[PDB]
Amino acid sequence: KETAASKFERQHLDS
Amino acid sequence: NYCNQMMKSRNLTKDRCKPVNTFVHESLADVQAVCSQKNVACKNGQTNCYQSYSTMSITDCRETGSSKYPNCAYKTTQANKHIIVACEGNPYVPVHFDASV
Ligand SMILES: [Cl-]
Ligand SMILES: [Cl-]
Ligand SMILES: [Cl-]
Ligand SMILES: [Cl-]
Ligand SMILES: [Cl-]
Ligand SMILES: [Cl-]
Ligand SMILES: [Cl-]
Ligand SMILES: [Cl-]
Ligand SMILES: [Cl-]
Ligand SMILES: [Cl-]
Ligand SMILES: [Cl-]
Ligand SMILES: [Cl-]
Repeated sequence: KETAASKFERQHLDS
Repeated sequence: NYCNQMMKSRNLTKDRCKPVNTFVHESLADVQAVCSQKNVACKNGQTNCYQSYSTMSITDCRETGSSKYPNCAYKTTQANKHIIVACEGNPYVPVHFDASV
């Protein structure tokens, strides 16, 4: 189950 | 285009067309570092928002006017902007992308 921090990374990070 | 490809791959368009989404082209650690940068007010009244000292590389993805699930369609806009994030937790890390400036 994805955490809020997890969801931010998935949605927004593209290093 | 990048927005259609990355929106799909990141599970933002598999089960809906998310109207707006921003992707940041910086390391995870450098984005996390924002949570100890400049404390600013949040739009929602909270004060756990932080603005990056620096401009960051970001891609804005915005649904077109005609776009409709399942055939989601995005406009792609690339920019270097300050980011504003809401932070929370232990560790105190970004949980919401608020704005780009
Ligand atoms: Cl959580
Ligand atoms: Cl999602
Ligand atoms: Cl939808
Ligand atoms: Cl939606
Ligand atoms: Cl966004
Ligand atoms: Cl990274
Ligand atoms: Cl805000
Ligand atoms: Cl306001
Ligand atoms: Cl608060
Ligand atoms: Cl925007
Ligand atoms: Cl720019
Ligand atoms: Cl929050």
